Amino acid sequence: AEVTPADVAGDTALSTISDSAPADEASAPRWRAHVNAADERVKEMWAYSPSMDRNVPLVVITADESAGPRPVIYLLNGGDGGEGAANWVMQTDVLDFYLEKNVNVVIPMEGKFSYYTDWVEENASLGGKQMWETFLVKELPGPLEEKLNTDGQRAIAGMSMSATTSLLFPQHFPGFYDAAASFSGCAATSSLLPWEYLKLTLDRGNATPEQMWGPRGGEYNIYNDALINSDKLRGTELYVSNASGLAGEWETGGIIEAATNKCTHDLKAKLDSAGIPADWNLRPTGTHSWGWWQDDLRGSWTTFARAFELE
Repeated sequence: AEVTPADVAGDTALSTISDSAPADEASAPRWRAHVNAADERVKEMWAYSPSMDRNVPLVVITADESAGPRPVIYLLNGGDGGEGAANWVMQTDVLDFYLEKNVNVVIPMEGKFSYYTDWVEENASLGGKQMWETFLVKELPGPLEEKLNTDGQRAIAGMSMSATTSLLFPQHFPGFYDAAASFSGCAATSSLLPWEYLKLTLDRGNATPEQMWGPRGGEYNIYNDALINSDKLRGTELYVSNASGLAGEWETGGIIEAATNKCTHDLKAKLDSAGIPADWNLRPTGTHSWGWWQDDLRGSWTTFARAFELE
């Protein structure tokens, strides 16, 4: 990317990366055993967020040195946030897949039910102040990409809940990301049904969407509506898979599938009209299990290999 961490960070206080968990740590996270059994290139790191006053755990797949500096993919969990069992590390072969590709991958393992955004209000059930966009875009990339010796290329990817996030970030900071992958999410967030998706997701974290983005239809909600602002994606390589998997956040299914499908219909029509191309994963399958999410890691490699110019 031509845009650097410092370009987007402004004067934001930066994260401090640590190679060890906080001494404060009560018990070992469920995912630690998976990291410990993997190749040495898979690391547990911790990043302090000044804006949240939070130590955020990261599972990091590091590239090898055979080709020098390599790109980094910021890969977000869905509503689970990495805080329960339903996440990339514990349910897919994400570690093995990317180790083989020789690329850096950063998977935050907190942020449940947060949409990885900056919230208008604090919510104690989700740890208080939530400033995930500030963290992921402004606090973290400078120090982290330095530590990983990246080549200066980067991508953002998310599934389900965070498949909204992965469209909003490049719209909010055009050029910072070479590529963005949205695995089964809703780009829209301010119209009636998409707002209900936010409600359903946030309810699992004892939260409401007003706490997160303010009144429905208000200026901050629209800023965080990735359908309305879709033209701002221009220049980003894109991968988008159909939104039916989004209902997995909430655990008839006919109406739910038809409703969430409109998210993808609307986005493709809007990108198509604007002449903004994407790689599409639209063929319906029998399930949107972890096998389907894992398959999006393969599908999106087309987009990432192209954006990053990797052999």
